[PDB]
Amino acid sequence: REHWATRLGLILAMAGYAVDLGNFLRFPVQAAENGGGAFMIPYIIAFLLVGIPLMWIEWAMGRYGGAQGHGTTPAIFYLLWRNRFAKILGVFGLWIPLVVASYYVYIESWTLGFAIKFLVGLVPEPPTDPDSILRPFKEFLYSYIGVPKGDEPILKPSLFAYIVFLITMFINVSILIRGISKGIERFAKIAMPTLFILAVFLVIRVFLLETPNGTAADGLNFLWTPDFEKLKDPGVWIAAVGQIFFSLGLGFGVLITFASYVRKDQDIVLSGLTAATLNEKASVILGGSISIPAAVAFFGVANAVAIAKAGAFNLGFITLPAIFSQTAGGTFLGFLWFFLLFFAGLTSSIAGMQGMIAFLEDELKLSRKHAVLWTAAIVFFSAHLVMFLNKSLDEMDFWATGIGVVFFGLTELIIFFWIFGADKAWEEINRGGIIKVPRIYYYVMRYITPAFLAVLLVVWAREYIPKIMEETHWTVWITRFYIIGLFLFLTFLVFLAERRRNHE
Ligand SMILES: CN(C)CCCN1c2ccccc2CCc2ccc(Cl)cc21
Ligand code: NA
Ligand code: NA
Repeated sequence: REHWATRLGLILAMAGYAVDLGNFLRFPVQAAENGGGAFMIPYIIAFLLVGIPLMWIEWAMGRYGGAQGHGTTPAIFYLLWRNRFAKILGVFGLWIPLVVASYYVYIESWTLGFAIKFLVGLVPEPPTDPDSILRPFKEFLYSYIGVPKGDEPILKPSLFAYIVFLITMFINVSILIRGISKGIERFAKIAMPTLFILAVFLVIRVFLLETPNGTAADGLNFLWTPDFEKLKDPGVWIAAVGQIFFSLGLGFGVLITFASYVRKDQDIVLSGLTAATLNEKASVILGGSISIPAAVAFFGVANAVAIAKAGAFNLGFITLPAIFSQTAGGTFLGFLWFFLLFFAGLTSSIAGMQGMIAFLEDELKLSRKHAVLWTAAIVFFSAHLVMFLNKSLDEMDFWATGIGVVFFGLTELIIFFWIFGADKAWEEINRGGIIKVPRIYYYVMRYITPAFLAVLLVVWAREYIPKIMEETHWTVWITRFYIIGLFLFLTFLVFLAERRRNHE
């Protein structure tokens, strides 16, 4: 089996995964909408009671199975719980990231496209007035995505977008085909620094942004000024518990699969705690000092509310480009911004797509090459649904993430800590650890953590399930029909896996 070459490269791959566009975009938005500085209170809390424990747990389940030559949750869940239902419940941890990758790699391509489009100077140039600057970059984005001009639920992306996508894929395979050490880790050693460099440089430039409407200081102020009145709202406490899940990226089986390339007795307690610290430092410091300040700097603090309600997506592909088109030589900032996001995704997309490669390697005994190419073929195929069918993207994200984090996460907990046994698990977590997990985390892992996930499951099931189930168009069934067909397919490979093992 393959293994990590360096302790650093491990943390950098892990942090490479965890570090998102979400750090630079989703995280700052969630803050401003839910108390600003006050959002840190429920955020830090859920970071200790939920994010930190589960992190160790996925890491633990990973190494526990990874020693036994099994990186995927179909196998691992069978080892923690030797049941027929455990393999099935484990299929999700192979189904969840595959579905997400069916659109993430595509979204990742946009950045590369936009980066190229911004580098060569092929960008809209306005014209004064806010809508008279945003609309050119609002339409620029729609041409790339291929947003429908008719009632039809049919996207028609530009030929260039498609080409960049293939290129983007080709980039992913290029790193993936070189294994864990000479590929992901080797790249994580290059990407993570390159990422930090761009972040700071942007942050610096952003702080030097002065417009008639305001300054960057006004953005940091608005963002970090704590409105505690919103902490009374349960919705803030929920949006917090989820945001951490999203930022750390738990409940996708990726941490598990990654931690399955960790040797049997190498530390996972501190290693994970470090990668987790890197991601969150990146969010609050870097990410929360580029977008929101630059937005507030240009559109005043008056629109700082309206900007936040405009969704993170707009801020990154419409608002921030349109802002850069006005600054001194900002066509290069556009290139720097997008290329920053490109890597942020590229360090993650290679990570998530490894879970499938590992499955074919471990269970179906495929070479790394074949496991890589076939996985690329599956993701490339599915992506056409997201590329061409409208709102297919959102449907995939809704199910794979919305459910996949809340359901599979609480599944990882009960299987490893309640079924496999708390004590046997607690030792499996602390084992090899340079430091030891505090004794109090035993109660958090066993009672407090699943208490939160449980409350989270209930609130989610009431609010989000009746919405997508009726009010939506009929083409959502096509997306549903497809993603269901994937789970049924992975059920068949899991079946083929166990039938190949009884023979030998
Ligand atoms: C930067 N990260 C948060 C790591 C996850 C990125 N990501 C993702 C992003 C948004 C929502 C769900 C998921 C699911 C995990 C997963 C799995 C494979 C890939 Cl190719 C990306 C991917
Ligand atoms: Na993150
Ligand atoms: Na990343």
